[PDB]
Amino acid sequence: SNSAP
Amino acid sequence: SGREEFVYMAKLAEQAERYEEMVEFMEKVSAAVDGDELTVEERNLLSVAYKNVIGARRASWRIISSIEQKEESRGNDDHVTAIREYRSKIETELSGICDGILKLLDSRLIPAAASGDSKVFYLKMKGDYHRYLAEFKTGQERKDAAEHTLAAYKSAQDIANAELAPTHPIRLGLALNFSVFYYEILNSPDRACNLAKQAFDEAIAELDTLGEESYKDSTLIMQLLRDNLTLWTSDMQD
Amino acid sequence: SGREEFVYMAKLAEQAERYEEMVEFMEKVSAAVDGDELTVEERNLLSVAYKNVIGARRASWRIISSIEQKEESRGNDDHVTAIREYRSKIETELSGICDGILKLLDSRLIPAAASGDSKVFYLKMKGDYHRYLAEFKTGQERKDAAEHTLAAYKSAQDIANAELAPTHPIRLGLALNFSVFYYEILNSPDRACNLAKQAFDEAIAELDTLGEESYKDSTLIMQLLRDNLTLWT
Ligand SMILES: [Co+2]
Repeated sequence: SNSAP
Repeated sequence: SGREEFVYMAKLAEQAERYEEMVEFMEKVSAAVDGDELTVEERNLLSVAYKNVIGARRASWRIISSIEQKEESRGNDDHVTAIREYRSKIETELSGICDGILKLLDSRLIPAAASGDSKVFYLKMKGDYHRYLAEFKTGQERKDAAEHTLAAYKSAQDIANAELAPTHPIRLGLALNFSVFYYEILNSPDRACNLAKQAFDEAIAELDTLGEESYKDSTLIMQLLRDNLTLWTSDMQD
Repeated sequence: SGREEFVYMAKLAEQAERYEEMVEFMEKVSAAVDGDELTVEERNLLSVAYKNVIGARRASWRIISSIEQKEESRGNDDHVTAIREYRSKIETELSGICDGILKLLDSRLIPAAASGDSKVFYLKMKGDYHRYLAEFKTGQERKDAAEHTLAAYKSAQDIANAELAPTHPIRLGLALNFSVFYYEILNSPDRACNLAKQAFDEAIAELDTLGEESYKDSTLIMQLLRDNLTLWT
């Protein structure tokens, strides 16, 4: 899963 | 002045990729701005600083943890003990970094926002760093971290739903991180998928509202939203 | 025991990309080995540790120096002064890192080296870290650094020419870094090119005539040599 930069 | 000197030093620390010093510089900027609010630029420098300092220990923690599980699965219990001691050092650093940003956010920036822009931004960030705590803490500390994360994200979501366009990069980032919170921390894939899907649809629905300046930021998050769904929709399979 | 524990800790620090700690671990292994030689594996862990710790300050130094030059070109003397203070902090760290590894090489590892492989390896590394000193030092301090670099590389080259195959990745790496030394520090491109060419030709001589298992490493170095020659001339 990826998150906000 | 004070503030401007340390902002410039923080930019230099970023260039040099000496991020512990970048946090120091931005902590000095934030402390120098007590009654006044941080600028958009200072807010972003602070966020970059802490994101990179915590990101590096987070990477190290995941790698040492994979090694710990593999060596534990192996009969070298002697190696496993050493790996656990090392992971403990990393968790200590992680805890100290989160404490630093949560206190600074909690004591100055969240109270000082009164902008909704910055209210959502700083609330999202509070939730983020409680979540990074929840990633490695155990027992009651993990429970407390996850609960504060949910509460921070909820408050952020309320302000964002009420005062930010669906295409707003802060609201989109909040949706992204809240969905990640559900999938990874709360183990609610159904909930995570539902939230990411809603944020994407509501953004393409009202995709007229997006700003030229806002567009690179929003589109990036929206693609990440789809990418997450792409994996979740496939781990609803796998 | 101790030695084996700290070798393992160094591998963990490497995995975690915590290289300052990896350097600490390898310094404790090396210090724990008085007179004995580092294994090849341990030697390489030490070199990787220091290479990454110094590489990061070298990168930061180059970036801060470019910013200093631009801000100098802009007449922003306040920015330039702040940048100079920051670059001075970085140069302090650079000096201490090179000094740490040079001391470790000079008091234990270089004296203890018992074969041409490790003799050349540690001398090359001495030349490397004097060169990293020469990269930012100025005036007489720079002259002294460059002379020590040349002396380290020369001693290494003598042993390597005399006891290592031209295709030995250690000898090839030494030739590569020595040529770079000429080009960048001494600004002697003719010498750098000539050295790289001679080392390459001497390596291609026995390329097909001899080689096994060593081949991916040697061929790798020889390709870097070719790339450099292609760029210099
Ligand atoms: Co509580």
